[PDB]
Amino acid sequence: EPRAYPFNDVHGLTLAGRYGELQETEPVSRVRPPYGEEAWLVTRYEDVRAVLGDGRFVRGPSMTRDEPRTRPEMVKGGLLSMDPPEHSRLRRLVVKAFTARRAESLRPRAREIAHELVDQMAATGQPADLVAMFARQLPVRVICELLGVPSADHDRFTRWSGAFLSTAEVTAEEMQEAAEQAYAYMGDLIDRRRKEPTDDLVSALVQARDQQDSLSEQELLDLAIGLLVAGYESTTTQIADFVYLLMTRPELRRQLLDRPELIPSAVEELTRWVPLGVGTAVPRYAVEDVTLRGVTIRAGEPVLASTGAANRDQAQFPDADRIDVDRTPNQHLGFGHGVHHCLGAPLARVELQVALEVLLQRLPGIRLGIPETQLRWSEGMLLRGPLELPVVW
Amino acid sequence: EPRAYPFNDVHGLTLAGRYGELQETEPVSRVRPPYGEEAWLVTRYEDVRAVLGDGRFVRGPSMTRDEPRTRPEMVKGGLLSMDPPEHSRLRRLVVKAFTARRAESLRPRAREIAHELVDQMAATGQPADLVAMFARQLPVRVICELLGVPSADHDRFTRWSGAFLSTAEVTAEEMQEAAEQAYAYMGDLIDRRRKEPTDDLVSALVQARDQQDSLSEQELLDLAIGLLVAGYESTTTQIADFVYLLMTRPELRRQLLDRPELIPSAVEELTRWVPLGVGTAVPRYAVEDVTLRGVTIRAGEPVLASTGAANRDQAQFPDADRIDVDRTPNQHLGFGHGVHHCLGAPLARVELQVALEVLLQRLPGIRLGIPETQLRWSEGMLLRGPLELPVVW
Ligand SMILES: CC[C@H]1OC(=O)/C=C/[C@H](C)[C@@H](O[C@@H]2O[C@H](C)C[C@H](N(C)C)[C@H]2O)[C@@H](C)C[C@@H](C)C(=O)/C=C/C=C/[C@]1(O)CO[C@@H]1O[C@H](C)[C@@H](O)[C@@H](OC)[C@H]1OC
Ligand SMILES: CC[C@H]1OC(=O)/C=C/[C@H](C)[C@@H](O[C@@H]2O[C@H](C)C[C@H](N(C)C)[C@H]2O)[C@@H](C)C[C@@H](C)C(=O)/C=C/C=C/[C@]1(O)CO[C@@H]1O[C@H](C)[C@@H](O)[C@@H](OC)[C@H]1OC
Ligand code: HEM
Ligand code: HEM
Repeated sequence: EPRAYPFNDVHGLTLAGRYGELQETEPVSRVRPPYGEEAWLVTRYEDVRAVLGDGRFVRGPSMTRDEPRTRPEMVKGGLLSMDPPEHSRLRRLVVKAFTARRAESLRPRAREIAHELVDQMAATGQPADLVAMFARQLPVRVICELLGVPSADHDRFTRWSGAFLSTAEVTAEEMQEAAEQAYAYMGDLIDRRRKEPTDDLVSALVQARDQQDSLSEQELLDLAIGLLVAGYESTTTQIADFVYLLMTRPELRRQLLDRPELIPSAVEELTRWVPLGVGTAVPRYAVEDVTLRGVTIRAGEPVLASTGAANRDQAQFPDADRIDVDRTPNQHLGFGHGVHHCLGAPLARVELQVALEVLLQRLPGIRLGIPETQLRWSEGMLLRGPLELPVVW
Repeated sequence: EPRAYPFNDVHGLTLAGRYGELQETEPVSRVRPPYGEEAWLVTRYEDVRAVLGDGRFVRGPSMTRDEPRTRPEMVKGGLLSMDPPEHSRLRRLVVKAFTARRAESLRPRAREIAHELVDQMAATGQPADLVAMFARQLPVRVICELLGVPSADHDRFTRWSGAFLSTAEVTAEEMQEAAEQAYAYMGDLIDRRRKEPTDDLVSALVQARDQQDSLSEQELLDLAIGLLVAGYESTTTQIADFVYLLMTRPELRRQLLDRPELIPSAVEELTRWVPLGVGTAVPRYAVEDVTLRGVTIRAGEPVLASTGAANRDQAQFPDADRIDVDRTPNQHLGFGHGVHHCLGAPLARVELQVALEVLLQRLPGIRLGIPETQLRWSEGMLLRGPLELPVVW
C-alpha cells in the first residue's frame, strides 16, 4: 500500500511523472524505500521548505534508526546528522572562517585549474572523457586550494577522495586505508597551520572564535575532512550534469555562448531544474505530532522532503519544467534550506560558474562523441549523473 | 545541428521530457540515429497517425537504404518491409485465415497455458523469475497453438524461438542452426496440413483464397515463421512491462483485483502508456516531396514516427502521463495504424488480458522480490523491459 520509492529512474535526469501527480493529489504520502523504514514523502515546494526550516524536524534519530535509504549501508555522522544546539555551534564557527568572500577569492585559481584540465584533454586528443578528466578533477582540487593543501599533494588527495565516491569500485579495506591516510595527512596539516598560520581555510578554522568557543582538535579534523567529502561528489556530479545538458539541449548552449554574462543566472536555473538526487533530502524525524497540510506526522516518523520535486513545483515556478536561464525570482531548494543549508554553496556556485565559463571558452563546439543510447549512467543510487562523457569538439 | 536520437534510455520505461518539448515547439525535427542516415523525427499524435496512414510514406527503400536504427546490423524483409500492391495481396490472404474470431477462440487455451506456467513457477519456490518462467513462455506457446504445432513440440519450439530474441546470448552459428531447424520443422508441418487439413491457422493459410489467388509454398513458410517472431518478443516484453507496472503501482493493482472486468480496458490504457520502443516505428520514406506541419520532407528522406510520444501527447489524451484504466476514448497507436497495423493485435489483446487475469487470479499478492532500484533492464536496444523480474507472493 505505500508506493515503492524512489520514483526517479537513475538512467538520466528526467523528473519522474509521479511527482506531478502527487503534487496535485497527495502532496504528503507513504512510500516504501529499498532499505529502512516506511516514510512520509513531501513534494510541494511550500511543504519541503517548511519541513527543512522547521526545528520540529530533526536529524538526530538518524544515529540509531533504520533509515529510509537506497543502499544497504548506513552513512552516519558529520554535520548533517547533528541537531541544534551542537550543530549550531560548529556551523557558527565554520561559517565565520568559510565566508562568501573567501569563496569568491578562489575564482582566479579555479579558472586556472579548469584551464589546465582542458589542456590535458586537448593533449590526449578526442574523444576525451569529460567525467574522468575534468568533472572528477576540478572540485577536489578547488577544495584542496580552499583548505590550503600544498598543490604538490593535490594528485594524491584526488586519489584518496576518489575512494569515498558512491561510484567507486574499491574494497572496504582499500577505502579504510584511504580514510586513515587522508585523516593522518590532515591532522598533520592542521598541526602545521596551528604553529605557522597562512591565509588558507584550515588556518582560519584553527583560529576562529565565537563568543568564547573554538573548534577542538578532533572537530577541526572531522570538519576539514567532511568539507572535502561534502564538497567533492555533489559538485562533480552537477558539473557532469550541466555539461551533459549543454551538449543535449542546443538552445541552452547557444544562449550561453551568445551571452556568457548569463552563466551565474544559468547556474541557479540549472541547480533548480536538475533533480540531482535519486530520492529526497536525508530523512527528518518529527520531534512531536505535527500536522502538515491536513496529514498528521506522529512523533518519531521519518519525513523524506524532495527538493527535486519541490524545485519543479508549478505552484512555485511558473512553467516549472522549462529551463529559463533568465528566470527571476529563483528561490530554489537545490542547496537546501534552514539550519542545514549547504555551507559550501558560495564556493559551489563559483565552481559551477567557472566550469561552464571555461568549457564554453575552450571547447565551444563540445558535444557527445557517442550516441545517447550508449551513455553509461551511475548506479551509485544517491545522485544521478553519467559515469563517462566522451566528448568531441 | 540534428539532435542525437533516441532520447530514451533503455533501462526503464521513462518517457524522455524532450518529446513533450518537441511536441510543443518543433513537432517535426532533424535527428541523428546511432547507425544509418539522418532523418525526420515526428512526435505529435495527429502527425504520427497521418504518417502511418498515408500512402505517400512507403517501406520498400528499407531493403536497400542505410536505415536509421539503434543496432549495427539491419533486420530487413518480412511483411513490414513491403508496399502495396505485393503487401496488400499477402495481408489480405493472412487476415482471411487469421480472424478476430480465431483469436478469441484461443482465450480458453491461453488461460490453460497460463495456469500451467503459474504452477511450474510456484514449484521452483520463491522468489521466481517472472520473465523466464512466465513472460517468455506464454506468447510463444500460444503462437504455437495458433499455428497448430502439436503440443509435444512446444518446448523445442520455444528453445528455437529463443535464439531470435534481441536479448539472446547466442552465437551466429547457434542462431543459424535454430533458424534452419525452425524452417525445416515449419516446412514439414505445412506439407502435413496440406495433405490433411485441421482447424488450425497453418491449415487456414494453405486453404485461403482471394479473387482466385492463394499463398505459395515459400510465402506460407515465411508468413508462418514471420508470425512466430513478430508475435513473440513484443508480447513477452509487454507482459513483463505490464506486470512490472502492476507490482509498482498499488492503486492500479488494487483496482484490477477489485474489478477484474476492468482488465480489457487496462490492457488498452497500458498499451497506450508504455513507451515500449527505445525509438520510433521503423522508418517510412516519402515517395515525393511532402509538407508535414509546414516542413518540407523531400522524396526519399527517412521519417521516424514515434508512437511512444504520440500515445503520450497532451493534445490527444487529457492528462497523458497518467495511467487511468477507465480512459475513454483511447484511440492509441501502440498497435500501429494504416496498412501495416499489427495483424496480431486481436490475439495480443487476448494474451495480455489472459496474462493479467490469471496472474492476479492466482497470485493476488505478487510483488517484487528485490528493490525496484535493483532490477536489471534489457539492452537489446529495440524494446524496453526487464531482463528478470524476481517475484514473491
Ligand atoms: C553522494 C554524496 C555522498 O556520498 C555518500 O554518502 C558516500 C557513499 C559511499 C558509497 C559509502 O561507501 C560505501 O560503504 C559501504 C559500506 C561499502 C561500499 N563499497 C566499499 C563496496 C562503499 O563504497 C560511504 C560509507 C563512504 C564513506 C567514505 C563516507 O562516509 C562518504 C560520505 C560522503 C557522503 C556524500 O559525499 C555527501 O552526502 C550527501 O550530501 C548530500 C548533499 C545530501 O543531500 C545527501 O545526498 C544524497 C548525502 O548523501 C547520503
Ligand atoms: C524487437 C522485435 C523484433 O526483433 C528483432 O528485430 C531482433 C533482432 C535481433 C537483435 C537480431 O539478432 C542479432 O543479429 C546480429 C547480427 C547478431 C546478434 N548476436 C548473434 C550477437 C543477434 O542477436 C536479428 C538479426 C535476429 C534475427 C533472427 C531476426 O531476423 C529477428 C527478427 C525479429 C524481429 C522482431 O522479433 C519483430 O519485428 C519483425 O521484423 C520483421 C523484419 C518484420 O517483417 C515484422 O515481422 C512481420 C516485425 O514484427 C512486426
Ligand atoms: C553542486 C554542488 C552542491 C550541491 C548541489 C549541494 C547541495 C547540498 C544540500 C541540498 C545540502 C543540505 C542537505 C539536507 O539538508 O539534507 C547540503 C549541505 C552541506 N554541504 Fe553542499 N552542495 C554542493 C556543494 C558543496 C561544497 C563545495 C561543499 C564544501 C566546500 C559543501 C558542503 C556541505 C556541508 C558540510 C553540508 C552539511 C551542512 C549542515 O549540515 O549544516 N557542499 N549541500
Ligand atoms: C503486445 C504485443 C504486440 C505489440 C505491442 C505489437 C505492435 C505492433 C505494431 C506497433 C506494429 C506496426 C509496426 C509499424 O507499422 O512499423 C505491428 C506489426 C505487426 N505485428 Fe504486432 N504487436 C504485438 C503482437 C503481435 C502478435 C501476437 C503477432 C502475431 C500473431 C503480431 C504480428 C504482426 C505482424 C505480422 C506485423 C507486420 C504487419 C504488416 O507489416 O502488415 N504482432 N505490431
